Amino acid sequence: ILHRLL
Amino acid sequence: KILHRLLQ
Amino acid sequence: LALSLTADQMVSALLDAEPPILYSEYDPTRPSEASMMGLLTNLADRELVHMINWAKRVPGFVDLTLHDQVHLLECAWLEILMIGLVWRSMEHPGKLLFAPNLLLDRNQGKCVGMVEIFDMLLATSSRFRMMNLQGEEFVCLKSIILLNSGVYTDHIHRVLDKITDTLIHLMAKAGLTLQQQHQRLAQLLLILSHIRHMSNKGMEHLYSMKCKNLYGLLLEMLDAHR
Amino acid sequence: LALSLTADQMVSALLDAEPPILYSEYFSEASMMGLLTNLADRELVHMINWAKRVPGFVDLTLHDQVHLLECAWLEILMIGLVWRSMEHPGKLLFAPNLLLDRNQGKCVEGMVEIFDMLLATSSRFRMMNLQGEEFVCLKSIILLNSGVYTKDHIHRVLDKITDTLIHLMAKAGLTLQQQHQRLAQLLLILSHIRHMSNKGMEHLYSMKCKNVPLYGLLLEMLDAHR
Repeated sequence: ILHRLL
Repeated sequence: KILHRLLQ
Repeated sequence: LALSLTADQMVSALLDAEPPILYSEYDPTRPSEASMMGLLTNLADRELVHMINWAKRVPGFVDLTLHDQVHLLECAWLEILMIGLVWRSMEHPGKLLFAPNLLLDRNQGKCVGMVEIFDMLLATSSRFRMMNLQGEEFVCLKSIILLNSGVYTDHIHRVLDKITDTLIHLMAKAGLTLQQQHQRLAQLLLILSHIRHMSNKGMEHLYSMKCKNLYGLLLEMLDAHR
Repeated sequence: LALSLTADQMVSALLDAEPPILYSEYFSEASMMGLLTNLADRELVHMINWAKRVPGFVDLTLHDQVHLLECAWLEILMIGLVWRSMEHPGKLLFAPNLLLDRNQGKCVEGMVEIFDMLLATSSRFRMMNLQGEEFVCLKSIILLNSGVYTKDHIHRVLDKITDTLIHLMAKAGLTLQQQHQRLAQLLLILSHIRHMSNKGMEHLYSMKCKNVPLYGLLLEMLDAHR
């Protein structure tokens, strides 16, 4: 998710 | 306690 | 890129980067441990989204690989939420301003063993208030956190060096002697060691709140620390 | 009393206060843990004596002394360990007859992560060319600073040590920009050291929950971090 948003 | 005694 | 910024420009880019202050869904009719933590975790989860977009705008950050960006944020996320919290609470002696509609004193922390983290946060807010921390210095410290917390765990170091140059430049401009710039510089960076301590404690407290019944991003960031 | 000292006399009082390097008794999980806890229990007795000789420390009340030492003790053992290991890259020098590599850290579960972080710190000190004079200044800073937020005198003495650090950096020829940059780099490492001490405290308490036996000084110091 963090990966995604970044 | 022990600590108390070493600090004096 | 970030290396060719001047002190004023570093300060302008950081002040302009700042995320909004968010409101909680605090219903002051509605009386709980589950709901209080629910209000705080809902807030933190919305703040995590703005933090991710704030981190992108910190000079130097987007020059990192995805992996590393992910890493630095995994280490730093609670520390950054905590210093943001402590900073908005500066002018409320004895209180934490979770949001403009959610101002809690330490008795309301008993509702959850969260009172130990509360007091720590209160005493950091007091520390900031004694030293009369400035908005410009605060945004430097928050960027130092993001960049430093996970670094040990090169380009990053050059950028950290520039932010130190900026801090010293804020302090020369504020009328401080050479001797006083360096002392203030030490005291400001010594607080970050206390911030790191409160983040390790808060992590432990969070983990055991889940392991005895959280969201997506928040649970994810929590699990990063094992 | 402390405050009347010049930067040169601060350095000499600190260098002279240094504890001696202790030997281990002359590997499974429990035999290794036994060696390290016995060693750590003995080094604790000398740390209490080094503390009494740190200028400004004897001026504090007894319970304040106790508070500082209970907050700071594992960070202080860690930074001494880190300093002795500087010239053995790859390895941790626990005692001169007990130099361990990364791979031996696996004989204890949960230890490998703590080993790696200690190795990264020593590696970082090595690449900053940390000198013995700066090291003694950092060790003192950790004792005065780690528990100060859980006073004006303590802050006055930390201000004294910062001046001592800058005085050391100016004696070594570094420019003004390099001096504040270097001061920053050194204090930011204290925040990693606080982080290691927190992973280390948890690790020790769960070791206590299994059964290496923990008694005496070492047990008391660990219990102090509830």
